[PDB]
Amino acid sequence: KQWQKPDHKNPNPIAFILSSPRSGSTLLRVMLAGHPGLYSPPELHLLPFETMGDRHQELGLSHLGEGLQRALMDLENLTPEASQAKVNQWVKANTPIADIYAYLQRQAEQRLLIDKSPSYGSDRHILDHSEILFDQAKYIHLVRHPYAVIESFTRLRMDNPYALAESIWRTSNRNILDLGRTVGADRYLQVIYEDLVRDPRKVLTNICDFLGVDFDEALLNPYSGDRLTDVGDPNFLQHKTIDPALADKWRSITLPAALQLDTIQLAETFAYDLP
Ligand SMILES: Nc1ncnc2c1ncn2[C@@H]1O[C@H](COP(=O)(O)O)[C@@H](OP(=O)(O)O)[C@H]1O
Repeated sequence: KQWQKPDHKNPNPIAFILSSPRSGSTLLRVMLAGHPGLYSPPELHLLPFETMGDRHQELGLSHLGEGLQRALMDLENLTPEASQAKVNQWVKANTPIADIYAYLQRQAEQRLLIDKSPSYGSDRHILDHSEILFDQAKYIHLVRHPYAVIESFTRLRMDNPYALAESIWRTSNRNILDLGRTVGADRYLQVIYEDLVRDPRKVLTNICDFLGVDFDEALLNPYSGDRLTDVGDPNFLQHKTIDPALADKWRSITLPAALQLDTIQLAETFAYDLP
């Protein structure tokens, strides 16, 4: 299904946090929400759709995409009912997704809008929509150890569930890597979850340099103030700090069978060790 090419591409900066699910993407986006020069809301889920009509047809009842309501409430001092009504009106008007991004960029004012998604990378065609819509999109590719993702995906009953979890990690990571190769290092940055949790100050400083903002201490305190956490990780609020022990989860795990040959090659590209 071909993407509608806008009359004029969006020249305004935007950034995405792309990863496989269960990779610390909620932690990273919540860390980023503390920065005063960035706007990092819960999952907008806009990129896979052409218009708000397609989005409504595909999503429907599902709670996925409710982050757009939360964003609007926060950006405009709206109630849930008033937020939903703004969404319902866009739906009725079959409002192009290109317009929703330009709207949020406007409502974010000077702040750099960050669209975090653990599912956009599952389909190369979804990722292709960004290069069609934007001139200056930046991509943060957050990567986690395949064993840690598989174990976590298994536990959460997100679904052989082990083969599907491996497939999703591999598919996403390969698609995001391929996107990164097409755009410059100027518009793509790999972030290793294991490095983020062991030294968040060093990693978040690199992310800030990439996004063109200064480092702010609030980045290190995801559990303080309103960061719009009230989808994403359902267990997120079960932690007190940036937990470095969660990185070493891949060490106490033995999967029912060996990883596939291309899953191994891809994991080696990110310097991971596989026993
Ligand atoms: N405060 C924190 N510190 C370190 N890691 C965290 C964290 N909060 C969540 N995570 C990691 O992020 C994972 C979820 O990633 P995503 O947000 O992309 O779904 C969690 O999976 P588990 O709760 O299964 O361990 C957890 O390992």
